Amino acid sequence: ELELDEQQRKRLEAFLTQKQKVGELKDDDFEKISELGAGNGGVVFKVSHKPSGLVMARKLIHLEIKPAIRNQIIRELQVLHECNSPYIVGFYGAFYSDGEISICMEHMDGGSLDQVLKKAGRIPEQILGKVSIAVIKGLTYLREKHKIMHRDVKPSNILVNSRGEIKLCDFGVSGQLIDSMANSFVGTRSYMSPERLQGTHYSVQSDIWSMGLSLVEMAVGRYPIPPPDAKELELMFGCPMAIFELLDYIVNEPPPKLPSGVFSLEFQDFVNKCLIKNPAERADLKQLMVHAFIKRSDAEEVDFAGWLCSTIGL
Ligand SMILES: Nc1ncnc2c1ncn2[C@@H]1O[C@H](COP(=O)(O)OP(=O)(O)O)[C@@H](O)[C@H]1O
Ligand SMILES: N#CC(=C(/N)Sc1ccccc1N)/C(C#N)=C(\N)Sc1ccccc1N
Ligand SMILES: [Ca+2]
Ligand SMILES: [Mg+2]
Ligand code: NA
Repeated sequence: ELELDEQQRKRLEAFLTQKQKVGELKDDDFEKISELGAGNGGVVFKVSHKPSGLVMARKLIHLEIKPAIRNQIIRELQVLHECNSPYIVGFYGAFYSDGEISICMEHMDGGSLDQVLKKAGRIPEQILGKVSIAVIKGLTYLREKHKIMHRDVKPSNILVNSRGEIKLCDFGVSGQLIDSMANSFVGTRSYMSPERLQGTHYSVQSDIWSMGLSLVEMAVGRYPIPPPDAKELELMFGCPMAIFELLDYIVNEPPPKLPSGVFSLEFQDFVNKCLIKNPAERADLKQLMVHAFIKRSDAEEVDFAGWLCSTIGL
């Protein structure tokens, strides 16, 4: 099902054509336009590649490591030059300079779903149907073409654009980067699967759980753990916990679920199959792709771009 349609193929070709015109990426060739956001890993800027005139997203990872480590990081990232999917954020290149790695990617003018959610309050089921399709296909592509899993699915890692595209970013492609990064830390574990938090199972199944959790959060307008109360429910639809406590809850308590009545049973069943604690009982990518919720959503003519622009005010 990784077949690309006409419009998708055209967009990929255009991206590659533009990329080919870009030569070696150099620090001084960039002009900052604005700060897109930050993380405990690095900051992200909307920049302009002066020579090509191309607009890009530049992620700066401040690391005073040896000129050796950074070189291994840059090398491992080179693999993204062949990663071309309508569901994965475009890659321009990477380089080091002034004590910090730079990662240049396709700029997504709609921002991340975490940002979109803040403005929306909550995202409509039909809109989440398109998001689900994109995420599954993105995970499928990474697994198939690059034989890897995302490892960090969450709202802030799902980007969208005025073109109506939905793409994944920040997948674990460079083991060294993950290592160098996973040495320090500061990257939420709140969307990690119970098996990963227990150190038992670690596969694509883990990414499916994270997606299911992200879907619930987006549907109800709040991180769903722990579960809301009748009060919240009636408030949300009319109709604190320290990090370490949260992680234990996830591992020990029953998974979150969507409230009844407000969402179709197909959507509820879909997230339920994603949120089964036992990674073996939890649905897999092939099963999700043919799930009734996905089949229905795929056949729905949803103007995602329109809804998005109206919601964030583009
Ligand atoms: N390619 C991009 N286009 C537009 N915005 C982006 C892009 N990449 C990242 N961002 C924004 O920059 C923010 C910071 O990214 P990041 O450093 O990975 O911290 P986070 O854990 O929130 O993802 C993201 O939350 C997202 O809103
Ligand atoms: N490699 C890598 C990236 C990571 N965030 S590493 C990671 C992943 C999952 C869980 C833990 C860790 N530590 C990353 C960065 N920075 C990128 N893939 S850059 C990138 C490259 C092409 C398109 C979009 C993006 N964000
Ligand atoms: Ca410089
Ligand atoms: Mg991110
Ligand atoms: Na600089």
